[PDB]
Amino acid sequence: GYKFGVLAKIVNYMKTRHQRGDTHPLTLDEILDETQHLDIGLKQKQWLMTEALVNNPKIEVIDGKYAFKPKYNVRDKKALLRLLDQHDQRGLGGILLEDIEEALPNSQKAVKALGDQILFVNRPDKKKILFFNDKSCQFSVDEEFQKLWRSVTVDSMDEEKIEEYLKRQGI
Amino acid sequence: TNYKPVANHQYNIEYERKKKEDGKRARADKQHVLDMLFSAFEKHQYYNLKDLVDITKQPVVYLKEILKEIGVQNVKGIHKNTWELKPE
Amino acid sequence: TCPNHPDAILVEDYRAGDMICPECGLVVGDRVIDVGSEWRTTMSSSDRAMMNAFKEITTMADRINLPRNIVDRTNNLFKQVYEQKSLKGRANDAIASACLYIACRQEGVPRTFKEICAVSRISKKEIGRCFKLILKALETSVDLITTGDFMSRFCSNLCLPKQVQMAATHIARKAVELDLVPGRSPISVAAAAIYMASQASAEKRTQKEIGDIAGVADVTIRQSYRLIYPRAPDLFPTDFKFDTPVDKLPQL
DNA sequence: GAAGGGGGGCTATAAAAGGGGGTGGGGGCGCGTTCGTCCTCACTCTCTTC
DNA sequence: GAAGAGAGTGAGGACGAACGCGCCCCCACCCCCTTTTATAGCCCCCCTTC
Ligand SMILES: [Zn+2]
Repeated sequence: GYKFGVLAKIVNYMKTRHQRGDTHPLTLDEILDETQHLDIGLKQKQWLMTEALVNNPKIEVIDGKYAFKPKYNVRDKKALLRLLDQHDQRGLGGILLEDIEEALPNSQKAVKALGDQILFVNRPDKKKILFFNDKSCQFSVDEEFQKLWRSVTVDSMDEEKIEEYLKRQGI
Repeated sequence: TNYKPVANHQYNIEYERKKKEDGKRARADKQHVLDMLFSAFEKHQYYNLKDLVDITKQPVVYLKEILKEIGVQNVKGIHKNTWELKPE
Repeated sequence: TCPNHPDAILVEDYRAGDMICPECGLVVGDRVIDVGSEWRTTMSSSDRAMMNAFKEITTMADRINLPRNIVDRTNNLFKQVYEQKSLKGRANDAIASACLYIACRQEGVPRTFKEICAVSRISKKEIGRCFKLILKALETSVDLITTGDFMSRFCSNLCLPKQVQMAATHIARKAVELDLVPGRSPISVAAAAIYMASQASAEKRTQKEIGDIAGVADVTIRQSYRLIYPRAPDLFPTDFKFDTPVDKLPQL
């Protein structure tokens, strides 16, 4: 690919390199060597340097060179708990379980270790959304209580009748 | 002379002969497939999965896995959701 | 239920439609019998798939002009096979073609696998594969075909006289009885017998002509004809009028 | 050029492997009609006006 | 004492959202591919004789 195919292989090669465990940054020219992109266009060399390698959220500019961003990705149980806490504190929202799994290898160990601290919501497509378990105010009760509560239909009542009950019972 | 008994229809055997001669598509190495996918990206911005299979000439399951590794699919309200070769 | 006659077989009556105590006369039930009718005097995928196969079965039948009763029998086989679901992988057209073949065999009018193939997009090999599977699934069996099960269709399709058809049937039956063609397919024996009978009458059909209707390559007819040719006088019926003498029958 | 013969192939029969290809059943998904929603207009009373 | 715009009401016409009606697609599920073997018949293609 011209102006589009080369960058894809750079990202793929960089991702694979990190999986090996090489946190050391790599130069633009060095990465091009192992990606068989030595003949890349000059205008793409500056374009990747100025735009592709900085705008992407997985590229870290260290001492001029570029390195992966495992810090942003969750790679520890503590980071997993912290990320959810910030989401609840700032009200950012939940995160799909698949997103955590790819970012966190063996995410099952972290998820099970935290246990109830993570709230799981099952989407129609089996996707699980993780939410922080705010343990400030908790209230869990027996199942039949909700069943009786559900038995008390309220959507099929008017405001006048609902408010009339208050004076009917004397409260 | 109509519907004369025949072991197999002439069209059916000819089609089978063509398929047998052509053979099933093989699983090319990821590097070669990736290079072909990237090279074809220049011609047009977006490709259809069925059409892309013909261009790459690879098994659908293998191609989808390779495409999923980098490529993504964008929902379009005009015809349907189609695969986009751009990873980003 | 005569109050006087506990457990009495009440007799039905068509005069007013009531049941009467057989030995009391009492009418139990005023006019309850309903004499007139009593006596003669958004589609599910499974159903849609069945409906298409039913349409395919009829389409196949008309091509070879099969009676509706065989088509009705074929539909029952398809429902049994479709319900049992041992052929879920196999295409419905292939199942229907095998069901049509089985229905013909069950009714005593077999059609050769080639004949069913000619009216179906499914090849003979696939029909045979489905044919065996259906028998296992239905736990049923089909009587072994005989050379005479195809003489009427083959001879009539060849426009051969009735005497020739009887002579061919006698030749084919006798040849199998004499074991002159051990292991040969009944169709091949019938085709050879038709050729032997045809050449002995005014109406003479070439080997290619007999092969086309019977679906048997002339080489196979030639092989079978060579096996029965030596015993030609014995196979022919005694009261057969030879337009061409048996001694002068074609040799090949 | 017609016909016979030789050589070759097709089919079933088990079993196993791994993977491509064909197919039925859903599932989101755009396009040709249909009814409700929105808009338009004739015929008079009304407060106001003269 | 004698009369204009405007609006309620009656009443007619055009366009959008929803309901289908399927076109297309994606996803399980199965069968096919291959090789080995002996067997027998049937069938097709090529060579040979006349
Ligand atoms: Zn009685």
